[PDB]
Amino acid sequence: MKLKPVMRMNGNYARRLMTREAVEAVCELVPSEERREALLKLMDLYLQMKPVWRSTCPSRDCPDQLCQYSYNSQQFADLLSSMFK
Amino acid sequence: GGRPRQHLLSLTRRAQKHRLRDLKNQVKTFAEKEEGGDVKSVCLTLFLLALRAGNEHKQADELEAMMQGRGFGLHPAVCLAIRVNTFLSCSQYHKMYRTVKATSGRQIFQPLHTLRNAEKELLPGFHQFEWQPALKNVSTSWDVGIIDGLSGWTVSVDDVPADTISRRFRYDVALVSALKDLEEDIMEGLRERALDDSMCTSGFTVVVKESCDGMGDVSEKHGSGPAVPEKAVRFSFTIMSISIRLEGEDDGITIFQEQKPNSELSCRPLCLMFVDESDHETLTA
Amino acid sequence: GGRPRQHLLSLTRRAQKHRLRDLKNQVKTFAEKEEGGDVKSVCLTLFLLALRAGNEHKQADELEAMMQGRGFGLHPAVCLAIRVNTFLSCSQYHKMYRTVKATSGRQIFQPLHTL
DNA sequence: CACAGTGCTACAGACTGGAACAAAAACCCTGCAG
DNA sequence: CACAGTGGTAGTACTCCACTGTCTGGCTGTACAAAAACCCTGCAG
Repeated sequence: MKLKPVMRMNGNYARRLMTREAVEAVCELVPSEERREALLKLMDLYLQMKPVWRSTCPSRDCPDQLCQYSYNSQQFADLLSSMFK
Repeated sequence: GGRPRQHLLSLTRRAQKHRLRDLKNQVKTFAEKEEGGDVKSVCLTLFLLALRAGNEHKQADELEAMMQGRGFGLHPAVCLAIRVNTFLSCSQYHKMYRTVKATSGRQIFQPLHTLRNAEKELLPGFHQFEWQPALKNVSTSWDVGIIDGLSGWTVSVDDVPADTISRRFRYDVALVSALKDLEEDIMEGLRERALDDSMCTSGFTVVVKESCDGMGDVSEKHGSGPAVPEKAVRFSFTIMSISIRLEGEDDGITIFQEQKPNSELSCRPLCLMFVDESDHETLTA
Repeated sequence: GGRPRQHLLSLTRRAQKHRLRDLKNQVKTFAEKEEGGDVKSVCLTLFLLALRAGNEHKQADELEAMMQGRGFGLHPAVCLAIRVNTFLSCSQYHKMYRTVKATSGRQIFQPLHTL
């Protein structure tokens, strides 16, 4: 991922960190298999709900993520209080 | 019975195909007997003077300036200086260039690639030189430009890390270029002296102040590697004076002396590194 | 035999006169047959095709400056735009102004007080 | 799915030439018409 | 006894808008020479 540590984290290192393939280099670190699957799945959830509030006007640019956002967040929160509680 | 046609300067350059046929043929036929392929001048001498035939002068200034002296627009060296020395970003400069060109142009500034092409002369690894005697344990190749200062670190994992990035001129080349840049001031200094020309060419003495100092708190870039510390070290020199000795007696005789050595304007960077002053290792490497 | 002939670039006007007399006459005759005889309009146009046959861009410019035009002065508002949008310091800008004005100027940029 | 760039690269676009085609512009013309 | 800036001002200084005549310098046709720099050929070692 070609990333270097930060004191305060700028949003740019947040855009490199948030991507799935960034979660790939870390997925290799965690020995546990189902954990490895869990946080990966979490991150894909996050990629699905991020453009809603990131994008300028989701009503056109990204409609399907918007309509599914409630359900998607439900799923997310469930996964957190499940394995990460 | 034919056709009325309006005047030429309103038609497209294309529209022309019909009108110069005979002149293109006549200049072609002409070129072989008196030149052989010298296209520029035949057109130039008839035209300037043909204008000043039914003359108000106004044009003669603009036309006599037009080709060889100087600019017309602005000579690329003047452009280059007016970029480098007012601190214009390349993209910023080009931005301006586009603007001045599009609006009322008649563009003045020269485009980037012709600045770049006017560049190669000022940088080192250009001007030929030779050393008497030949330098010890140094390559004799004089064309070398900016060199990665790592200077052949084998970057084998097994060895000391190659971590530090650096760039440096080959010292001697940087010298001959910095100094030949002073050709103007050294010759004018010589003429102030009213000193002999052909005689006493070789008796010179050059005094170079070199300085190296560290700089901390320099952030770094995510990048592809290699990992490198924050702090940067800038190694630079400046030519303080240049003097003459021959025939003999006569002390040494100053010619050029830097008038304001503390200025930013005269300091010549040579080696640029990312190194902490504290680690001696990579510093001496 | 004959003297070692001229290398262009070295002379004043009347060696130039029979250097081209017959071509200037052919030109007079041409302007006369099809374009009545208005030499200025004819001669200015001549350069373009000889140059632009294999050329520059520079040629489009130097020649395009001619009699019409011009600039004159870049309107002070455009110049001002160039200044604040390329982030030029007043002293840096004025630097540029002085420099472009002294060389070949024909000053282009407008002075500070007018900005 | 921030955005103005960050230089030098890449080669996209801008050029000629005759050889000849075609279309269109705006005249003159002759044709067939009250 | 760093240095190369940093913008607004008031300072100064210069250089411009109309009215006019007058001047020198410069161009156009061919005629008229004297220099300019070869190369000839001529007369000599």
